[PDB]
Amino acid sequence: ENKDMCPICKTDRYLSPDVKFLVNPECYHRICESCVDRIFSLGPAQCPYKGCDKILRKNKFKTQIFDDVEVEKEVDIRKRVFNVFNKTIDDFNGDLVEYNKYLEEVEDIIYKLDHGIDVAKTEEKLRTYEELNKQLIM
Amino acid sequence: MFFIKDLSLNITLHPSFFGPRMKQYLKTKLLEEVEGSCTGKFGYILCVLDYDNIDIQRGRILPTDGSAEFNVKYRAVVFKPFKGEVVDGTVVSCSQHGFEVQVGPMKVFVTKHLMPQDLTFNAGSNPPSYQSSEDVITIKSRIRVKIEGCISQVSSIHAIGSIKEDYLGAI
Amino acid sequence: TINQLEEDSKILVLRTKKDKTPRYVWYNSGGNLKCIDEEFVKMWENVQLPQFAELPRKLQDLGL
Ligand SMILES: [Zn+2]
Ligand SMILES: [Zn+2]
Repeated sequence: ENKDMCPICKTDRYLSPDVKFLVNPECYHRICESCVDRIFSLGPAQCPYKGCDKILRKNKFKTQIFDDVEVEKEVDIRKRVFNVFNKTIDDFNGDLVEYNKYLEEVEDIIYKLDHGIDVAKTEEKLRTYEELNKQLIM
Repeated sequence: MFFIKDLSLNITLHPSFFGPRMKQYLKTKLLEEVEGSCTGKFGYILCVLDYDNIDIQRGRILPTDGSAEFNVKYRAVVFKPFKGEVVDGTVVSCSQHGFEVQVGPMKVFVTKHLMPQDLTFNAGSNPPSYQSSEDVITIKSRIRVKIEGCISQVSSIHAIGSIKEDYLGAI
Repeated sequence: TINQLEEDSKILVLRTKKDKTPRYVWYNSGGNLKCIDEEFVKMWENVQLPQFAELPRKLQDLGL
């Protein structure tokens, strides 16, 4: 929004907004350049975005064209899980039923990750990621 | 960093050293002054490569005193620190403001404020050591320090390091 | 009543608290604005304006 983009620099529109507003993937919070640079420059600490406590790490930023945090998280987790599952048992022979069922399973896993449930099934999905990675290494 | 650079130095000789063997004397002086010393422009001079093909150029006589001045161009191995440079070192002296890491010929200092919160100072031990939540920083312990800033004073170079960031601390 | 008539409902000029205070009877709108911190006023008086046409050029470089 034009009224919130940094708890210290929330209204920089009349100060020539020439600085970007980075967002950390472990906070989903907007921080302007001159602030975040000092943040990760003085040490990996949390940002004071409305009393935020999640630690902001050095670098590992991203540019955002803004498609809501829900859809951005669903497409980041969607792409990551899509790369973990890769194309195992997909176009191996040409079947349409089992392929769509496996895609339904993957999308249900991404759904359980973007919803979180109760922090119990998602851990089993992480073990599934380690198993799939072990299958891709072999 | 350990670099190799061609350096030039002006050597002064007393009129009593004008024998036919004076060239040797030059090289002698060229060693005794250059190897081991330090400069604020090229860093700590370590060694001097190429001892046989040392250019002598031409010696010039300055007015009074009658001493001889020479301009020598040689190749030398020097060590120059840099800001924000990950190096390794071993502690020598310990202080409440921080332990003094020894990186080659340079004694870097690490400020206590530039350390993580879990790393605490312990004076009850002999020698006093910095104990953290997993690692114990002692004298003989090896620590990887990330140098943040360096000072290049004439014939004296000191740097400041830190280990607060990730992938640092004791080795 | 002047002290009770807050924010430009009744203005005056406090000169001396020993000579019945020679008053003043004018009206505007707000006039209070004492919420402006004294530090912000001190930082407002320390700003030296660039005279002549230097100020419009310095403001056109910032984008205002
Ligand atoms: Zn800011
Ligand atoms: Zn945050």
